[PDB]
Amino acid sequence: IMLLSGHEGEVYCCKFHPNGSTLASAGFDRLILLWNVYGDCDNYATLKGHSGAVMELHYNTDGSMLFSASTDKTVAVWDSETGERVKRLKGHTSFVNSCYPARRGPQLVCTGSDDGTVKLWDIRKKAAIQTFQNTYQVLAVTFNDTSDQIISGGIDNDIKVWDLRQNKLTYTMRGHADSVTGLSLSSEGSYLLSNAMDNTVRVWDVRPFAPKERCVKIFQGNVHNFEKNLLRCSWSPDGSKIAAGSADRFVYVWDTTSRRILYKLPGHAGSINEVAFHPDEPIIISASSDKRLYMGEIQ
Amino acid sequence: WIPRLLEDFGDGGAFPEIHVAQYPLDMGRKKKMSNALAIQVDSEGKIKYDAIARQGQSKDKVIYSKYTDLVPKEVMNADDPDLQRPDEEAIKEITEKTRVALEKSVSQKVAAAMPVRAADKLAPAQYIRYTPSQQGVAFNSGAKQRVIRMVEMQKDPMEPPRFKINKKIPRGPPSPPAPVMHSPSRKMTVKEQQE
Amino acid sequence: AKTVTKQRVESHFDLELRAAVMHDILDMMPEGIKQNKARTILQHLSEAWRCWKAN
Amino acid sequence: GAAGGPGIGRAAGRGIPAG
Amino acid sequence: TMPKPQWHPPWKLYRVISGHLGWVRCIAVEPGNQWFVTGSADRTIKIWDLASGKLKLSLTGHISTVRGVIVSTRSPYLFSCGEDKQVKCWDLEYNKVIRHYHGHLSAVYGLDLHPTIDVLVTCSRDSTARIWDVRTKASVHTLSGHTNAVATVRCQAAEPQIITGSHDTTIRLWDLVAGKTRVTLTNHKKSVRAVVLHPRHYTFASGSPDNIKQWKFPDGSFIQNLSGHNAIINTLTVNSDGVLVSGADNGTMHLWDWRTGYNFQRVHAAVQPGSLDSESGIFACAFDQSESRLLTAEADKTIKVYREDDTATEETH
Amino acid sequence: VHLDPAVKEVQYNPTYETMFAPEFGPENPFRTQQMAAPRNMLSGYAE
Amino acid sequence: SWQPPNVYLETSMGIIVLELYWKHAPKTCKNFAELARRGYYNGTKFHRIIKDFMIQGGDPTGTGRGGASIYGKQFEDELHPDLKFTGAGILAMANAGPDTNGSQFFVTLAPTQWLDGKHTIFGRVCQGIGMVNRVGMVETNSQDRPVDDVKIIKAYPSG
Amino acid sequence: WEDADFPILCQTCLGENPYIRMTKEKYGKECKICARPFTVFRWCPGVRMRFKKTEVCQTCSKLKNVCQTCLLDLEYGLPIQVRDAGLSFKDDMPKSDVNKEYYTQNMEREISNSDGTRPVGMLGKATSTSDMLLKLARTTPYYKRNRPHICSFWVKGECKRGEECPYRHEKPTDPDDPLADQNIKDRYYGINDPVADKLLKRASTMPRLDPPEDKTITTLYVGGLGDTITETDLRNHFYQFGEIRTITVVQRQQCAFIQFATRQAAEVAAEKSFNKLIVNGRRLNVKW
Amino acid sequence: RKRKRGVDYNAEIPFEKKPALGFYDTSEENYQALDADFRKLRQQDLDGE
Amino acid sequence: EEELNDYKLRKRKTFEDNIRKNRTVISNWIKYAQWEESLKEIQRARSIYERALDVDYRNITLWLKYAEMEMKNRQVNHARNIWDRAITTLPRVNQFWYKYTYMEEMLGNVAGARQVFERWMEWQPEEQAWHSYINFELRYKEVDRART
Repeated sequence: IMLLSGHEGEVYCCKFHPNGSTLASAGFDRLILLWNVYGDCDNYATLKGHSGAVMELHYNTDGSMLFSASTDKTVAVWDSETGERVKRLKGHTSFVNSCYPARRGPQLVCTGSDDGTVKLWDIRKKAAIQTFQNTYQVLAVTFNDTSDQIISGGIDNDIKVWDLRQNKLTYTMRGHADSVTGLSLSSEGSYLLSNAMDNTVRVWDVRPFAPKERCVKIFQGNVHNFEKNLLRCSWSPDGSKIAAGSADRFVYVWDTTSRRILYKLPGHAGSINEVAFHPDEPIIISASSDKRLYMGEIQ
Repeated sequence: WIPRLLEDFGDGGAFPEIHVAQYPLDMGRKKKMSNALAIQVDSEGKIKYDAIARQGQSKDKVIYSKYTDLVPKEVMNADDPDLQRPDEEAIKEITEKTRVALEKSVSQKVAAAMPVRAADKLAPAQYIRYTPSQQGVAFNSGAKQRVIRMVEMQKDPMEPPRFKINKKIPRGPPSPPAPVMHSPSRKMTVKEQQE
Repeated sequence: AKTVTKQRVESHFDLELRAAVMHDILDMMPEGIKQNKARTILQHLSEAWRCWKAN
Repeated sequence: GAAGGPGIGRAAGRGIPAG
Repeated sequence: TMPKPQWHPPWKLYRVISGHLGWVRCIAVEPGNQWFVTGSADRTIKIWDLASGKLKLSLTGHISTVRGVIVSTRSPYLFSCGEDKQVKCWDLEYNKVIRHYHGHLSAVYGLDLHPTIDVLVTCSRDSTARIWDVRTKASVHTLSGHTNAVATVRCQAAEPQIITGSHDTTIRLWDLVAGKTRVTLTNHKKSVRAVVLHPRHYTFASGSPDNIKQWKFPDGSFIQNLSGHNAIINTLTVNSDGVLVSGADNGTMHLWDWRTGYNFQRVHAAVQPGSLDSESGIFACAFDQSESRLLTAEADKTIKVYREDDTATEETH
Repeated sequence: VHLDPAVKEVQYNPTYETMFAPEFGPENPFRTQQMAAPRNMLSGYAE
Repeated sequence: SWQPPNVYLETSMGIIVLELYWKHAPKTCKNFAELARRGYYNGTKFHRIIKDFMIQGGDPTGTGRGGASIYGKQFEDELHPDLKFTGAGILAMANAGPDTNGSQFFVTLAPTQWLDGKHTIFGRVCQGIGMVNRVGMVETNSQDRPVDDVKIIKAYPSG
Repeated sequence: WEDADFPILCQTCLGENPYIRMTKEKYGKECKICARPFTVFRWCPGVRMRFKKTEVCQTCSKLKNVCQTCLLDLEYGLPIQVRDAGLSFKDDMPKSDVNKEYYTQNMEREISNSDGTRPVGMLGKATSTSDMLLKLARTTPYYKRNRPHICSFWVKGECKRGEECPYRHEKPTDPDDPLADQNIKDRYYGINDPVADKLLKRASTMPRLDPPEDKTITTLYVGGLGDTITETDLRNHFYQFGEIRTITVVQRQQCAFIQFATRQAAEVAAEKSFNKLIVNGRRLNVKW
Repeated sequence: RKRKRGVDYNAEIPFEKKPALGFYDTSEENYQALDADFRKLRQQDLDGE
Repeated sequence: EEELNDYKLRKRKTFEDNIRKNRTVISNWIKYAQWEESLKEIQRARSIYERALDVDYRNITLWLKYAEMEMKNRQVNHARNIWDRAITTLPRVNQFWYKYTYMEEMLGNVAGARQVFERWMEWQPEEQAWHSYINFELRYKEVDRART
């Protein structure tokens, strides 16, 4: 078990690097702190370029590029080796809640904001290529696996899937009762994990050939409290386990097959915003509003 | 058959199939307010009379009261691994524990030396979550828990010491007396007593 | 804890002498002795000192 | 590159709360 | 004889140093083995050269008897305590008292430095032991709970960190963090004046006029009763080779094997010429860092220095 | 199952089943409302 | 599926012998005898001792959360209309709820009335009842844990 | 000096709103009993109320087992005098100041060396529950306790500051009422507490077991059984009391007559068999 | 009265260190109060001859 | 009652002042306790002895005076607790063992007396102690036990 203090404020997001050897953490302090996973878990960055809260972190699939969506209306792209802010996408009129970069090349990025716009990008160009206008605020976006689709969840409860080729809404999924704070797509690309404020975590069949009712599995046991934070969700790399942020200070991991809890680990003092799995070894980190990151082995 | 006397029990034990209230060896009867501490007996040893000796002591306090503690234990070999001095790395560890404990107490002493060099600075406004024990539907207006904001109030730099400190008080009695583990009083003689 | 500055010196030393002798007479006696006559031994010391000054 | 920051890692236990 | 003792060479006097004008109450060896302090009832502290025996330097500042002297192993300091109620730090770079630690109500009989946390602990006749921070000169704890004069204190890094014997015949093992007694050992009939910790084996010995007893840390378990030296013993010191030295107020000095308790030699040294036959007495004895010289501080105002008989063994049994 | 109820500062990561499963046995009647609630200090649990 | 006589406990304090009713709860009795036979209690202790109430005993984890069975972690209850929690020295199967019984028994020290609502009796103590009271006089704490070890050494499904 | 991080407070003092702002002042005032300085916590219990503060230190609070402000008991909310007298308990704590100081250090020594988070030394003398206390104890808050003080200028008849006035504009309690003359000390020690006396007299008038003077009848009557209770249910409950052999039921009355081997068992039986007696959701009336 | 010390020894047992208590119950047994007899007792009788 | 309380106050103050000045003089405590004993104020006398033990628990004569006072007033269980504490703290004080057995012997508790004797023999006391135990059986003709 390892404890990683040193954020002055709430930790909203944390991600392992795809090679497993290094870790990124960021939150309300606006700084992005890069940690070694092994050894003394020492720090060796301060990334300083933002002016507002860092809402989400994502690496690209090779790990050279770190993407940070911020409430400052900008998306920063960092070089992981040098720590230089490579680019500033500044196209959004309101807070940027989320981002996610494409699995396959080229280096596309998509974004969701409280202005109700879902904007696609290309890192080569300074402007948005395409904007889908949602009627209400968007809290989390991810691509699909094929990099052709944006999936967005918002405060309008429904899950909306766009197609970049037709520029049109293509299918919608209904069942969640409240704001979709978090979306995450499995490494195989078949399934999506969703967290919503209705105290349910669900798995949906994202594949083209799903049944008409796409909700395959329902998980329970997390809590959303009065702080209404954007509690995120993540998959294990093998797809056997799922984790969800919960505001009741307990760190939840479910077995996807048996639908049981497997770990419900105490020790945080605040709302847990994101939980992430290490890619190779069974190490789990959980980021909480108590200004601490907890890292520990599971079996 | 219904047991009525103490004799009927014989070997003892109550009979659950017989619907009459049974009290073998007067157990289960409502006892009077007896101030006697329990005559407690160890695992397979003698009756723990040491329970009087550890009246005000704790349970982890190590006190000697058995004659077996006076008998010399033969060690024979000096280089027995049980007598090896415990550690080196733990000594660095224990020192670290000890120094944090002492330097903090040092600092509280040292804080007296310069009282007015500056105002203290204080804003650790912390939240604590509280479960009131005496739960009820009405008491909290509904909730099981209540959440409380703590703020340390700003001490006026110019206010003098409010209270009398010098007032001496009668000192409390010590810790409970240790048993005296001496050898038997060796016979004094009249002839030496006179010289 | 008021100090042995200057005027206190001789009265202090004569306390420490007699306090030391008290320890020795407790230890030197056999353990069955009548637990008294400590004060009697001290008065012999005070007499031996006076005889030494007077030669 | 970007400077080494204030964070330190250390070994810790968790400790379950009552209830 | 059930155990077989390791043979140890007998010791012999070779150097009677002289030059104090009162009882030499303390002795301590410098960590680099160049010199050694004594303190005396002539109210002085004399730096003596350990090799040549030349008097290096005489120090002056006390008002009465010097009872304990110790050389700091980490810092260039020379802490000394007396019946003055005064405990002083002599900065040897200047030979001047820089900090003196008031606070005791009465005479200070002995002092010891904790080896790793730079902290001074002192015994007093007022039934208390105080713990001093060197740097800040502040009273950390006041260890109270003895009923009579506290005679000897020793410090170690491992728990129990402070051991005190006293004149009430009890020995208290203290928790340095709490400041409260852990074990009260009452097995002596008469005043514990000396306690010594063995350097390698996690065991300690305590001396009182009835018998010397070897005890096992941390809980103070009784191990062995070492009988035979029946005088008021003042100091105990142990060599890492398992040589135990018991020096008494009647000047008898016995050499003992730590493992077996075998009395292999009794040494009754002779008095300085003008002195008086009852004045013979030992108040302090200490091994040097080499562990091959024995420096004993005597009551006839002398320092006797002993070394080992290099000859092959006849004496063994 | 394998985890004590009288426990603090657990050094490893216990599974859900090995930490949240019931304490067995009947409750005693000799404990009032204040005594049975999981208090850390005289009136309640402060965290 | 054989029916041994009286079960010998051999505690740290002494011997206690339990009688078991094959008439009324044979399944618990087979379970209790088998665990005594294989040696499942050899080293388990009386972890929860409440004064003038009961002595919960028998767990290889020593927690009061552990135990399994010969059927596996659970089996049904045998709430018989004859056996009533009446006086000291009744032997009974400790519960965690409806139809969930592991390998924890408890010997009772006083008449209790709310107990037989939700617990299965199968047994009563019959040899050296005073030794139970000596176990009853064992030092407790806030969680009613003994300071020393009051453990069962061996157990025999004799006869 | 007592330095604590959280005040021991009952729910009625603590307030109706579960989000509380309070200020922590180290050594702000002396304890109203033991005169030792303590950490003062001060908070607004609700929309309109006194903005309360802790009056006694936790040490004094632990010994009695009372809230630091109202000094009503953490288990029941009754006053100290009622709780101890109901258990026939008495406090040996000295009344004179010098001896109280001596006692204070002793308890300081005890709490520092023991676990100290516990009443159990003083509670251990009388752990038993009593039907008297459970009947009297408040099931619900008494927020009216919290209401603002009376405006003294308004009682004088020239209330300047007008309708802004946060203090109450209503008649004070008449000075001839014995309930006005209360003292914190007298409430703490539990001597001549008028609020206690009012409770105890009232509680004494509650109904009780009068019939036992019929010293050779041993049959109990129970009424209100309905048709929805069996013999076996009744027989089980009576069996906990003692030895029995008669059961007879009169269906027109819906009453049973049940006879004990001794009157003593029957009288012991009757102790429970009052308004506490409920079977199958029916509450039953007991007679001889 | 203008004193900080004195009259306290008349109100109660001044420094009531309780007897230690164990293995025999002795909350039960208690003692006969002092026979007053204030028609023969004298100041010399309390101190004794 | 006022003159009685003033006599009590004057005497107690003189005892407490003497005790404050001469704490190690144990004979002052005995005089105060015996004066309360003369007044039959046993509850005050009890507290004086216990406080006196806190200053010098090793004083043999202090334990005796405390135990004697309880025996006289028929408070047998209080005296038992005093003896039982005494043998645990001061096992070598032979006099306590003899006196304790002597209580049980006068009470005819021949069984209870043995328990005190048996617990004494655990410490391996001096020869004369054994002979007292031997003679105990010999007084009651238990030849075969005396042998053992």
